[PDB]
Order: sequence, then C-alpha cells, then structure tokens
Amino acid sequence: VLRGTVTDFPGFDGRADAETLRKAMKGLGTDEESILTLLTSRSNAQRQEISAAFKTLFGRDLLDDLKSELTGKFEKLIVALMKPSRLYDAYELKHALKGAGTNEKVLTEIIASRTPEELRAIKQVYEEEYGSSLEDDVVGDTSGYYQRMLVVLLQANRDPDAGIDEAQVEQDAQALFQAGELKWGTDEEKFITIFGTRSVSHLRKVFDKYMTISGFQIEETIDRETSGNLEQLLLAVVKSIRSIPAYLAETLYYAMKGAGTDDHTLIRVMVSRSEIDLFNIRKEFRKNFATSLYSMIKGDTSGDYKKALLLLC
Ligand SMILES: [Ca+2]
Ligand SMILES: [Ca+2]
Ligand SMILES: [Ca+2]
Ligand SMILES: [Ca+2]
Repeated sequence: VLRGTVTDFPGFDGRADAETLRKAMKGLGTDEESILTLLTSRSNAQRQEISAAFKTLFGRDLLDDLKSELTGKFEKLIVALMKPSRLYDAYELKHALKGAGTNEKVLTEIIASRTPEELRAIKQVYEEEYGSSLEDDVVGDTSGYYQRMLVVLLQANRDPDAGIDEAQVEQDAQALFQAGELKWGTDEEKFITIFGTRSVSHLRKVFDKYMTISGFQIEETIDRETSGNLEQLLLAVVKSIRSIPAYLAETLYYAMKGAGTDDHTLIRVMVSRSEIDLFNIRKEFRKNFATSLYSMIKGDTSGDYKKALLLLC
C-alpha cells in the first residue's frame, strides 16, 4: 500500500501561515528556519492555500517573494515544494526537453516509473501548460529505438492484470533470453513491445522464467548503469515493473554516492514522491543499501537545504 511522508497538517490556517511567512521575509534578511519548518509540514494542497491567502492579505506573490529571499539549492528545493503536485512531473519533463541537447536521465526516470494513469494525467497537463504534446516534444528530442520505446510507454496502454497466458509467458521469456544474449542489439522491435505493452504481473512472471532459463536476473544482461540510452531505459522499466519504490530508492542512492551530489535528482524524487510513496522508498533504501535515507542525506547535504530535506524525509 503506498504511504508518503507528508500529509495534511491538522488545524491548518492559511491566513496565519501566510502571516508567518510574510514576517519571515519582511525586512533586512530572511528567516529560513521559519520558512523551512512550516512548508515541510503542510501538504502541497495546503501550500497552494497559503499562496492564495498571502495574495489576498498582501497583494504580493508568494513564490516571487521566496525567489527574491532564498538562494541556492535551498531556493531550488522550496520552489519545487511550491509547484502544484499535478504540474511538477510535467514541469520536470519540459525542462529536460527544452533547449540544446536533452536530459535523457529525467525522461527515462519519469516515463519508466509513472503508472499509465499518472502518464495520462501528465500528458494532459503538459499540453495545457506548454501548448505542445509531450509526445511531439519527445519525438523532437530523442532518436532511434530509445525514442520508439519512450513513445510506446507514453501511450499509457499496458495490458490489464488478468489473463496469465503461461504459453505467452514461455514465449516471451524465450524472446528476451535470445535478445539478452545478443546484448539487446538485434530484435529491438520484439522486446520493445514485450516491455512496453505486457501487463505488470505477466512481466513479473516473464522475469522469473527468464532467470530459470538463463540462471541470472534479466538486469544482469542489461546492466550497464551508464552508456546507451535504450539500455538505461530497459533497466528503469525492469526495475519499476518489479517495484517503483526500489527503483526510486536506487536513483536516490546513486544521486548521493561518490564525489558530489546530483541535487536535481535528489530534490526531484524527494519532492515528487513525498505524498505518494516516499516512506516505501525509505524502507527499500535501508533494505537494499544498508543505510537509511536520512543518514545518507545528512552526510551528503548541508545547511537549511539539509534541514528541509531531513524534515521531508
Ligand atoms: Ca527580507
Ligand atoms: Ca537569515
Ligand atoms: Ca532539447
Ligand atoms: Ca556524494
């Protein structure tokens, strides 16, 4: 069952909260600790009510005020909290597509881990907000089978979980076996349909059967955690069919491991999942990585940015 770490604050008063925030901002400087503790303990819907209340009481726009007063990764994190939950994934998608080049990592990550229902809603908001079709901007920025696989997934049309046709489980585990042995370089079209179109429970049975045929897990054969956009996507889909919290816990782990931090991914997964499954991601993190998410964040981040992330966690 999915559990998030941010819920609605009981006893919420949008007006009183807008006043605290005004007082924190107003005058020389800023009180970041006041902003930080309030906005991490109100849900996203309550933050939208605070923005509305701030504007009725003061005629000032709350988010421009926050962008004025805050700086750096803390500012980026607060701005991300303030994005309406329904617009945020579409916002991240638009910013990976836009401009020169493209950030394929955010593309793989959101399209492979969002459910068909989330994707239909995202496609809708993206159009409404940006005028173009998510699909046309994706096609405009990606090439090859990576492009094809993304479009397949963007159709939000996986089969229903019902007819476990074990003959087609058999059949599909064979195709993937043969494809794995050829390093996913030969019959792309066959396996893009299997990974994009089958039901989640069919593909779980297919992944079990693959292992019984080969002796190893299917991600062993696709395991190049770098280099090759299609392979990175195949890996994100296999991982998300098994468990979307486990896959998102893993991208968090790799955002902090080594020199530096991928603060954009750390902010994106912490914020986008705070009210969906961040608790499940936490449990998966500890289980698969033998460290709690809190402790890795704490050693990897500093200042008010750290304080706010630890309160979200
Ligand atoms: Ca000020
Ligand atoms: Ca200050
Ligand atoms: Ca681009
Ligand atoms: Ca690091």
